Amino acid sequence: VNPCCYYPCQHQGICVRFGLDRYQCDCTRTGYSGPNCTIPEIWTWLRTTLRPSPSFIHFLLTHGRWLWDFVNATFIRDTLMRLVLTVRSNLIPSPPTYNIAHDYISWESFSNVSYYTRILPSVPRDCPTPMGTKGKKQLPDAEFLSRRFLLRRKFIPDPQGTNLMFAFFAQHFTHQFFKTSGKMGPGFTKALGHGVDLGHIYGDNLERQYQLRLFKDGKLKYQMLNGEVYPPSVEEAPVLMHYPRGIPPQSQMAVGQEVFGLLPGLMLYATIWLREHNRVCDLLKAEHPTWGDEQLFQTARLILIGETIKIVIEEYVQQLSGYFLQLKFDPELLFGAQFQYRNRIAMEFNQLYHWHPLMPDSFRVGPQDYSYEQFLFNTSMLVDYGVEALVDAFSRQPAGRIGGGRNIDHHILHVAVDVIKESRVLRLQPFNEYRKRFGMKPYTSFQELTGEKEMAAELEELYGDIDALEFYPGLLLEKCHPNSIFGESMIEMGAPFSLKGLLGNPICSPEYWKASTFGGEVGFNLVKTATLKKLVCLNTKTCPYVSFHVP
Amino acid sequence: VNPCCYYPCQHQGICVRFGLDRYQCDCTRTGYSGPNCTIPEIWTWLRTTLRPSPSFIHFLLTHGRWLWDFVNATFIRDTLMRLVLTVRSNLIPSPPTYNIAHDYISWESFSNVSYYTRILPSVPRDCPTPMGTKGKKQLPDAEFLSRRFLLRRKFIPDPQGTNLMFAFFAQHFTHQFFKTSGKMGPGFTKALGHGVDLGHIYGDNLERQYQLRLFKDGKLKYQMLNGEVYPPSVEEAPVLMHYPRGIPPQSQMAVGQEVFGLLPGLMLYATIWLREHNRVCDLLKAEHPTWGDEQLFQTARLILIGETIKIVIEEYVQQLSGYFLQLKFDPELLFGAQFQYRNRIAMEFNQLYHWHPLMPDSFRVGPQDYSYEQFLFNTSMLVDYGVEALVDAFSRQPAGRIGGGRNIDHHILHVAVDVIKESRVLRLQPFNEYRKRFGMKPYTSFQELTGEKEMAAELEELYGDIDALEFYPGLLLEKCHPNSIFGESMIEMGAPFSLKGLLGNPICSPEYWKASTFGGEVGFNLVKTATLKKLVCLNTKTCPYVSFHVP
Ligand code: HEM
Ligand code: HEM
Ligand SMILES: CCCCCCCCO[C@@H]1O[C@H](CO)[C@@H](O)[C@H](O)[C@H]1O
Ligand SMILES: CCCCCCCCO[C@@H]1O[C@H](CO)[C@@H](O)[C@H](O)[C@H]1O
Ligand SMILES: CCCCCCCCO[C@@H]1O[C@H](CO)[C@@H](O)[C@H](O)[C@H]1O
Ligand SMILES: CCCOc1ccc(CC(=O)O)cc1Cl
Ligand SMILES: CCCOc1ccc(CC(=O)O)cc1Cl
Repeated sequence: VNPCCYYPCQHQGICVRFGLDRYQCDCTRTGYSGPNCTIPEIWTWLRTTLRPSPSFIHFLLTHGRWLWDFVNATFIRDTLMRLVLTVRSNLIPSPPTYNIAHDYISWESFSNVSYYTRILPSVPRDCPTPMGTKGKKQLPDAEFLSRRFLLRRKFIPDPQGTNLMFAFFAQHFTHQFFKTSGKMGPGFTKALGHGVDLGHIYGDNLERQYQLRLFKDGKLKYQMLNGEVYPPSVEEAPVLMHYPRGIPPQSQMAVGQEVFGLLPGLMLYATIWLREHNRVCDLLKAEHPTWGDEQLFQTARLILIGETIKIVIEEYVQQLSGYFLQLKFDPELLFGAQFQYRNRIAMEFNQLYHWHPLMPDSFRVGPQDYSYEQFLFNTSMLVDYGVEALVDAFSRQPAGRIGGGRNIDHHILHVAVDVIKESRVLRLQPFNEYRKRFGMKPYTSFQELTGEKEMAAELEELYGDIDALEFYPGLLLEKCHPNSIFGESMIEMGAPFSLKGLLGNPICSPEYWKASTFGGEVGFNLVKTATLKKLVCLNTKTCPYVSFHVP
Repeated sequence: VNPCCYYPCQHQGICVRFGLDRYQCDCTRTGYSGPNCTIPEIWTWLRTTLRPSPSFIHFLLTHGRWLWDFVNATFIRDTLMRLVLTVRSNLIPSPPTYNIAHDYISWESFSNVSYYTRILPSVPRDCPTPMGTKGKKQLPDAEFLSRRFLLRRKFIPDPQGTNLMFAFFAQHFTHQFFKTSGKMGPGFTKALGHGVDLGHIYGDNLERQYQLRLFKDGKLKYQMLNGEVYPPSVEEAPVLMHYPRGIPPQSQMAVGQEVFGLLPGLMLYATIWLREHNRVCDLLKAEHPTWGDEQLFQTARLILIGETIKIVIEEYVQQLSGYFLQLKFDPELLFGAQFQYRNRIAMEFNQLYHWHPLMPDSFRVGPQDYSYEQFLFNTSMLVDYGVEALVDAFSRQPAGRIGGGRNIDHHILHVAVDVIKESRVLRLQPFNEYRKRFGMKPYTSFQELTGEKEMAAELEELYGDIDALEFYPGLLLEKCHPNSIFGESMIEMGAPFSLKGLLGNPICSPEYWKASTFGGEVGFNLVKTATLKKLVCLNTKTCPYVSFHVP
């Protein structure tokens, strides 16, 4: 059999086929040597034996508030943040490596941004089993697997107090870089840009952008409804939007991310950010009476890109992490480091971010309780209630726990089933192999994975070997940290993808991170002091309860 | 008047318009402060008062051969190459900054690779004069300027011994990253890739590449003639090639760069590299019998990119510099440095690279002497003589001196005329402003620029002021170093663009610079030991005199 099917090469070593049946591991710069890159160098050895486990660090970071407050007020905050940023980031290859067509480095893979990249090469097509060498010749029925371990029975709230405001931000935010192409197939994205470029607000292509712009004062087109500002209709902004046949254009809003009409939650943020852009335009014009529409537009976009990163690191991730350490967004922390300011979305990162357990059984707005059939394509909810009302509602309703299993509402369970099926098409390597790729020891049994016995026994019977457990199912079934939203894998595997994506942005480079880039001191401060509360309230008639945490 | 027309900000400070008539300079990280970034910080002052002049370092590098022979044999060689690589590179913005549409940082300028980038922004369209503030309301007639100062009268050979083998290499090589879009206009390129991607061999788009590929053994299509290997015909590889109307497809050669059929010298190199790609494929298959066509092709491509960068630094640039220091291509030299492995072609680099003075009065091949009329669209010379014969001839014929003036053959003088006109459309800033941006003191007069008085006087009368002198004319009229091919500006401005262009390629990054990237140790050595002599002679029946220097 093909030797690489055994994943012989350890610690990021590269398996290459030589001759008709041999293989070799390129252990270059892995910190190890030997046939499979297992013989540790002196510093490699010290580092791995002195490194406390993920569980222990997580414990340190969620205990001793008093000590953390003291630390957050010192330069240590800067030391630890830079540490998190660099260590977390070094786990992501930059420039990118493989894609769905090349399980090896190639010029096509480096230049062709229509491909998602991947961290581990696919499971070779000629391996004994679908997962490589372990498990059964046939994987568990995707739908049965989902109905048995992911379907929600009783709604489980997130112990960390995460609300729907956070849940919709996450969806809205990620859909600017997760845009799998239906015509091209799995492993392909339309989200060229591969990151926080705000394409979900300005469009992922120029012509779409243009149809969305006013071309006056650098602003975005809009319409007034009830004396409030909302994205324009597809009639004033002839842009492709995905709405069910039978809905008139005069009821379809145009936003840049064609799929946003599918949820009031998504169109809410589309509205909020649109209002913020035009607001920033007004501020720039006061400072620069000589500027034209283009410069105003471009500069506001850079500012909004900055605000988003600021808000994602300091509030979004802060809420997710649960850390007592006050995370900080400051590009300077990396100026003395070796870091590439480029980013490429990975298919694994896409899989990992399918956080459907967050959605509730129904959507409570005031005393009214809306069902999925009343929420999904409602093109009038947003305008009926307005921004303040929905923000207050979503900020008050608790979202579901992500990890732990059995927590995805039946209405959207089909999404999980399809993620599992796509994983097999993409031939994603086993969960334990990804565990290793991110610094963890593989699980030695299902009972070790879940913190229990019943599910474990049933998973063991279906998969046959813990080494056959798949990527996505692994993330969602792994036991959660104490009172956390998900397990360690989600953190240890997602932190690297996230942070590299936030800081590996051109505006974070020494060349771009200057006040001139944002129109001056005033534009720069909008980025440096951006807040979820200001994003909403500086754009609404009244200020509601706004937060990523339930009250 | 627009205050920025005075180019008030120094040392890379960014001029920004504020209010109705004010301006401010963003001196962030320039090493200076004050309204125009002219008040140095203590260290900035030490560094600039200790830095010897460009003419001095040039001197130290072109003297004391004895001394350099020991240096090149020790780690000092590396220490210096790194020093050159980093200091030269830091003068090039990365990520890129402005483009023909935006004289300011923008997401569109960063994401849109159809635009050439630019180092200095354009002269604001609302300035008193075309160059900003100095000179006459109208610039000298491009053709007049060309006839008077760039037209050849008597062939001036390159004192450094450069031959036509070098000239044609330079043309072949650069036309892979210099491909101005006729349909889109100046400031636009079709050579996405922006660097050494070998698109002039494989094509600048996938479909062209697919039409050029054999899809067997990862090889490129070809045809046999006189028992020799040449590029296929357009009838066998249906690709758009620019040939005079009337030449049927059966008689065209398909190569990657549509414009190459227009010169035997160009198609010569197209032939050599084609034979090299297919040769490398053979070596690869021997090593990896289990590989398919895709991986053989891709890996072969990466190896050629490496060879190209290798030969360009160690032989090409060595020839140009005339340094006693032996330049070295070793990506590891920057592994400890802060370097961005990306590159974006600048319009200035395009202009600067117009080295038409290199071309002779005619092309001698054996006892025969061909004229431009016989050379330019000759569709049989390459095959009539074959690779070896032409290489021998081109390696023996001297090329013209680039700098000094009056040395462009009348047959191609029109390129220079249009180059100057494009410059005014691109609104390139004055030569002196570029001298500064690249670390040199501006010229205080035309007599200082030229090393004489005759041309200096005529130039002064035409331009009126030294500060009105345009980019390209400045480069070609500047007094040349002793027995050099061109002036110091050509080096001080070209070096940063070149070196950044060579090392700012993903294959030179830690993630790619591994043996596995090139199919193993064998592939990695083809790159590490690449040579002009080997590039020719390992793909020809006999080995002729091959070199960038005349015998
Ligand atoms: C009303 C609740 C939601 C519904 C109805 C929904 C529906 C969908 C659907 C239909 C797809 C494509 C499915 C397919 O092709 O089979 C999808 C993809 C996805 N969803 Fe959701 N989703 C919801 C909430 C969320 C949330 C809260 C997140 C968390 C960030 C999320 C993240 C994703 C991601 C990352 C993808 C894949 C992106 C891509 O490749 O284009 N979804 N969702
Ligand atoms: C018989 C010899 C040559 C001929 C007939 C020739 C002809 C041309 C022509 C017709 C153009 C485009 C002119 C226009 O649009 O007005 C051009 C552009 C150019 N040539 Fe040459 N050339 C020759 C040799 C060279 C050499 C030796 C070099 C040095 C590397 C060179 C570098 C360039 C560059 C950099 C451009 C601009 C590229 C672009 O923007 O696409 N040329 N040449
Ligand atoms: C001074 C401290 C010494 C600690 C001893 C560590 C020894 C590491 O030993 C290594 O373990 C790997 C996994 O079992 C093997 O694959 C390697 O071949 C082996 O050398
Ligand atoms: C208490 C101080 C905490 C500093 C934060 C360290 C940054 C997080 O570091 C992470 O630790 C994990 C556990 O060992 C590793 O598996 C990850 O690869 C590493 O990036
Ligand atoms: C003998 C030691 C040689 C060291 C090589 C230095 C690399 C060349 O360095 C160059 O020097 C010029 C003159 O000061 C500067 O104007 C350029 O910006 C700089 O890149
Ligand atoms: C996809 C979700 C991203 O989640 C995270 C990103 C970063 C950190 C902080 C760290 O430990 O480095 C924590 C979490 Cl949970
Ligand atoms: C214009 C073409 C490029 O020319 C050069 C590039 C690099 C170097 C070496 C150095 O940095 O000094 C010298 C020359 Cl002439």
